[PDB]
Amino acid sequence: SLLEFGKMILEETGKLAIPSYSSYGCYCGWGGKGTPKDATDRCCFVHDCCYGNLPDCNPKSDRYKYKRVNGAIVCEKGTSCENRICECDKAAAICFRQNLNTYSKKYMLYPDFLCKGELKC
Ligand SMILES: CN1[C@@H]2CC[C@H]1C[C@H](OC(=O)[C@H](CO)c1ccccc1)C2
Repeated sequence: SLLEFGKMILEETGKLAIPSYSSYGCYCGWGGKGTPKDATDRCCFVHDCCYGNLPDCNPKSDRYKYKRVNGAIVCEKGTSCENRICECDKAAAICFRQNLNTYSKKYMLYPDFLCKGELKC
């Protein structure tokens, strides 16, 4: 679920999902179009594609379970949708962590008109 993803993001990065990642660049928090602005935005692009691989799943609301094995995220078995959603979220949280070194506040609340063009998954 979105709330679980937000908790995972905070655990991983030390940043609150809202507002650090809810309106960032062209793909974080609201998706759509444009060339991703930087590595963090590319994490969101891929996360959006990942959810897009699951047409008949409901990532915003469906809850999954996971544990930590030392720092590693381990998705625990639930329904097939839950397992796949968890793997999408885990990857995005790791990606955000890997790209904190280039996170830029200038991309928070990024305006929609600066995001044009389709980028295929
Ligand atoms: C799980 N749902 C999909 C359709 C709305 C959502 C979120 C999707 O893509 C996103 O993760 C983005 C954030 O990057 C998002 C946009 C708008 C609302 C919630 C999430 C796929």
